Amino acid sequence: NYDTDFIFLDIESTLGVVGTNSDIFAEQLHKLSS
Amino acid sequence: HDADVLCLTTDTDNNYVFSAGVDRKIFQFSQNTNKSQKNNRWVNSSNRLLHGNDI
Amino acid sequence: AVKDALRLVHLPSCSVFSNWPTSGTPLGKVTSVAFSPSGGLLAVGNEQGKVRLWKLNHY
Amino acid sequence: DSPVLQSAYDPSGQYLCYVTVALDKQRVGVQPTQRATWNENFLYLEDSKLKVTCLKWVNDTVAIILGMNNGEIWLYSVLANEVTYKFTTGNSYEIKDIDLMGNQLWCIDSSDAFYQFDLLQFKLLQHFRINNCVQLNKLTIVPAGDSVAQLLVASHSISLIDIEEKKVVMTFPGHVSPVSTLQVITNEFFISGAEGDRFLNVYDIHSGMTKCVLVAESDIKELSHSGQADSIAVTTEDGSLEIFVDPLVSGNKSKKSSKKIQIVSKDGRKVPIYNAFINKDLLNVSWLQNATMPYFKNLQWREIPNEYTVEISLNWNNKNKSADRDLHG
Amino acid sequence: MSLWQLETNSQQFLPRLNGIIIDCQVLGPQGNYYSLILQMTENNSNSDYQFLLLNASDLTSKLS
Amino acid sequence: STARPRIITSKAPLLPQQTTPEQRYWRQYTSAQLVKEHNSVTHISFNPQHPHDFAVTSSTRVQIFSSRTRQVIKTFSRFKDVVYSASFRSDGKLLCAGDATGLVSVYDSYNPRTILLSINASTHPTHVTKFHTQDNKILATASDDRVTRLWDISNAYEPQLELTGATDYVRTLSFIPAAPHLVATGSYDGLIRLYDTRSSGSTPIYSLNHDQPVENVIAVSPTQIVSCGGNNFKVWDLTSNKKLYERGNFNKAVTCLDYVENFDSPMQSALIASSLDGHVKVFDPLDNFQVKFGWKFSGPVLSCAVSPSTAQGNRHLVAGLSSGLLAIRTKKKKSNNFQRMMRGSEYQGDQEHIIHNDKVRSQRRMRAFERNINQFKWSEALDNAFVPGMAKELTLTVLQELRKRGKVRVALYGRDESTLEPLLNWCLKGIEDVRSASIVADWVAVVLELYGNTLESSPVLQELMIDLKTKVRHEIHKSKEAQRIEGMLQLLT
Amino acid sequence: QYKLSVVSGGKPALNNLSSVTGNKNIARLSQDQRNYIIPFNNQIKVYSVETRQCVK
Amino acid sequence: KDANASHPSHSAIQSLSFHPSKPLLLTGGYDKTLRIYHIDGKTNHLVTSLHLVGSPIQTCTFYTSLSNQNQQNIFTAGRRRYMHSWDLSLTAKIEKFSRLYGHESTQRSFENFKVAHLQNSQTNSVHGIVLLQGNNGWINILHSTSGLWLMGCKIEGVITDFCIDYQPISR
RNA sequence: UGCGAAAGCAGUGAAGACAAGUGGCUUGUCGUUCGUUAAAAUGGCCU
Repeated sequence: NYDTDFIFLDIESTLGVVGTNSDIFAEQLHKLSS
Repeated sequence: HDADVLCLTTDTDNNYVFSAGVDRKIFQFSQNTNKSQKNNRWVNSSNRLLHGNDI
Repeated sequence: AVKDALRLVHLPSCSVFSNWPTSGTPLGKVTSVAFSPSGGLLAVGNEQGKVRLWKLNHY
Repeated sequence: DSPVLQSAYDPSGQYLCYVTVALDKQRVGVQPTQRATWNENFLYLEDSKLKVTCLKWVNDTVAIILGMNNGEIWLYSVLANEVTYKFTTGNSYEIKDIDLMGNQLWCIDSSDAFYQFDLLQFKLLQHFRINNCVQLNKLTIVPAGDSVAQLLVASHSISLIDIEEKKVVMTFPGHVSPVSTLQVITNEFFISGAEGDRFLNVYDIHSGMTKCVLVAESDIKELSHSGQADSIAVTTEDGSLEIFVDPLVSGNKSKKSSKKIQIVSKDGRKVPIYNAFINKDLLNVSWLQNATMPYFKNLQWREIPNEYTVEISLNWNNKNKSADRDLHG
Repeated sequence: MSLWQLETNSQQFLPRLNGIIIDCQVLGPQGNYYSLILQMTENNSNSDYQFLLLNASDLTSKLS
Repeated sequence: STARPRIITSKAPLLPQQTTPEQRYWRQYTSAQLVKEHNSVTHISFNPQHPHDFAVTSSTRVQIFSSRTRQVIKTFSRFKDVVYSASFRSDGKLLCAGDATGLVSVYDSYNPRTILLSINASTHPTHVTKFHTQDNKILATASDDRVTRLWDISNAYEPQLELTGATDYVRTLSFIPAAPHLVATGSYDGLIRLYDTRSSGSTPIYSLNHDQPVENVIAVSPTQIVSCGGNNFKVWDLTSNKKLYERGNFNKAVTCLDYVENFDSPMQSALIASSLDGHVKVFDPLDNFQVKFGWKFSGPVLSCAVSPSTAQGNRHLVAGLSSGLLAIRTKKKKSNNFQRMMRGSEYQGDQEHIIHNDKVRSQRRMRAFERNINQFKWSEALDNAFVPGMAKELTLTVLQELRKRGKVRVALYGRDESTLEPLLNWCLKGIEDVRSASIVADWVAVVLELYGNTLESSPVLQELMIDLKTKVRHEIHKSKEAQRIEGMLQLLT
Repeated sequence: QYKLSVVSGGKPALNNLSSVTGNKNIARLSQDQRNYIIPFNNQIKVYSVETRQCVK
Repeated sequence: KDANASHPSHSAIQSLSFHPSKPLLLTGGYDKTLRIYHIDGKTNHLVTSLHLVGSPIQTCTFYTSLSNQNQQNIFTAGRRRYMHSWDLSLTAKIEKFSRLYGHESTQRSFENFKVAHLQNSQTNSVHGIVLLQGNNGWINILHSTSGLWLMGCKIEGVITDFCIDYQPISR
């Protein structure tokens, strides 16, 4: 592949490469609006 | 059927209805299963091509 | 079919309301209608494309 | 006209409590102003003829006080969705304004009566009324530490009130229309602005002289001043935001706006800002994207130009591309 | 992929699935998706399976 | 899932002298009307501005034909010798006609009764008269006095310039289309002389040496002119003063030329030329003036024209022969209550936020063979193949789809004597052509492999097989002797 | 300085056992059926049904 | 105030329906676009607006289920052989039901449809049905989330209208 | 099956079990094993 690496394909077809109160209220409101 | 249904009959206890016409096949409709009976549902059970031209 | 053809009847009594619609309520050629499920609120849409909105103050 | 009746940021400016009408019943919603840190569940009012006049945040489970129009302040916890308590004045007049300092809550009435409740005791301490102030619709508690001296009411004409003597100690020439905003700016100045005018005026609370007169270019709807009086961001009637930069320094008597922000869509459609919020170096503007859902934007206002316009992505003819389908259908 | 209406025995067909069907089952609570497995028998050098669900509404492949 | 892909028609490799798009466009100029004039049709020009009329010069009458009905609308008869030239002004408001007595009569177009003025030019026959293309009040008349003239049509007593300097029988004018001072005249001694009019005018500024006597000279671009005379036309860059193309693809002398630009055509610009031998030919000045199409008429074609670049209607090609006749070829171009009820069907959603669009674009209608193949009726696909008026590549493509897709024997099971005769009746003609002969081969192979006993029983197809054998013998004789000619071409390597 | 790695995936690897027709599919939908959890021989891809992208 | 006084319609208003919970109004007509309006008295403002090309809607209906009250579909139909279900969650995700599962002879348009609830009654699972009015006497009832044909009720004569009655049984 | 070109050149069994027909016999089969490099149930494709 054209950026100085070489890619290979396995036989189980895996491609590989060789290369170089506030936060409490906030959490409770986001949990109540969930 | 694929075309007209010229003649059709039933059995004694009305658990089967057989039917046939100009597309030379006989269809059998069944109501034997007790769920089909208590729900009063017929099913297109089977189909036989045994004739030559019509019935 | 005709202009301003809408009536509100009151049931059980089945007696049509006499004070609305009057001759100057802009119903138009009433072609669809829907009551709102909560506020007591008619919405009547006519042939020229105008949903007019009334609020039934009893609710 | 805009579908949102009431809106107020909390202090720290991270939640906006906004009261709208939803098919002849008003409802109170609370939205977080930056999600990176939609809320679906409101508090509906029950009657069609009961309606929220004024609203204020308390700072300590966080809650709102909604001054209603039947003479009751509803204290409403936002983390539940029920009203915690209903403070009731003895009468049925709509209450025009509330303000709190600590655990002490003051409300004005439309019978021109002043009521003091203790939010810790849940009781009405003091009920009184003062001569020659008779169409009040705003009060502010001048912060004097733990002491809750010096109310400041406005009736088209501001007047400063000693409460332990129950009298008017100074009177200020206000406007010609009823006052709509009345806010304390430092511990000696206050800004005031009226219904349907574009002239704010800041008064000295010790002498009475108008220091300065701030001129927006459209009718002022709401304002929010920064925490140290170096900025005042007014949201106007045409839906623009105008930032007066350091409005208390030496444009000698009447000052125009320093920065002016508006929002347009990709179409050209100007969407209007309601109720923005300024602080140090960071400004939070807000608008309504669909019919009644608030959207927000945090703008670093110190480095944007004078005349600024956000260009937001709002649908106008966008061809509906389902994600399960390429362009040729 | 045929689906048989078992009352009156009526099939609805989905005819060109670019792989033979070796598993099909309905998936959702109200049966909105159908999960299918296509075995793609053109190359006999390998058994390569395309997994496919699709929604029953318009029978478009949601997430192949 | 997928849409079922169409049945592809069977396109075999292409053959020489195929249809280029340029000759397709030119070949659809049809319905050639002939008009018998009385004498040789010397000149023909077009209206420029609303270019919808053309003036044809027969002898002693000029006929304005119209390009909506191709008949004479107006006629000019009141000449006193043979009329030679007829041209419309650049605006189309008036018409000049040069005569064989040297009397350039200018009428107004679309009114033959008002002779606007009459220039008494030189005593010899004036032969070419045309207005300036850029200016609108000078008129160039050249005669058999070897001098062209630029008259001003206000002062029609003395010419505003008198372009002398020629040696034999000036017959053609042109003007250079950007520089309006530059007059390119052409005479019977080659020598396309051209003049700057600011100077004296008795001396051309340079002379372009056509060899043969020129018969016409037009200007194509602002910078290159085309002069025709003798068997060839030669194109000349004016700036480089240089001949840079030449075509001599005619038998007799090129009589006349004209040129169209940026009209609705695959050929962006076109130079058509008329050459005394029946042939009028079109050359494409973009791919080095190559010929692209041509017509042949029943005599010496003496003048030709085509309807100009902004014709906007019925597009005409006229050629007037010296035989006395003329050929024209053209290419042609509930209630208010109910509507108020059913109003909004024309909307298409301008102010609407989202727009959905899933309506499938309705494709071409499937033919009988294609829908029978798609329903897997293969014998019926063959029956639908062998209908009478069916295209030959369509019969070939359904034979190919049956052969490749399935099994020819499956398509050929239930046959007998009357239902096999259409197949072999087509196979007789289809064993000729090279695109079809291999498919006809293995089709007839399996049909004799399946129906051997009917060749015993039915005698209706025995002689069909015999005549098939004769046609196979014919084409194998040709398919061996073509190999012989291929060998005796290989020897000549 | 040349090192070998593997980056990209392969086959989704259903139950390649005999005698089990029908449910030879391992892949599941979530309860709030927004994402489709399908194994491979190499990774457990969770696709998202709303946007057709592998999300994690 | 007139509910579509904000954004005017470009045709007659053939169908009009309020949302069951939210303060929304859906309007639709033969200009093949359907508009939702958050209504109140003061400013009835346009929430959104979808223009389904070439499919002029006759009947449109807000539908929410009894299972979670978080479906919020919009079903629209007109004189075409398909129906649209716009899934609401505030691009748009719409599905097009065009398969009558073998019963296409007895349903030539989807115009007169209604939406109703139905229980499985071997489980206690509700879902939604859409009931189309067909040609002969037919009411073709089909599932709302999967589009499958469930049953069909034929009457004698010429079918003109129908409705849905619910009656409780137990918890 | 091997080798090769797209042509072609070399090379092709035994057990176990079951059924049928006449404990035996005979044939055929195998979601049984070892070795050799070794056609059919009226049943066809969406809007």
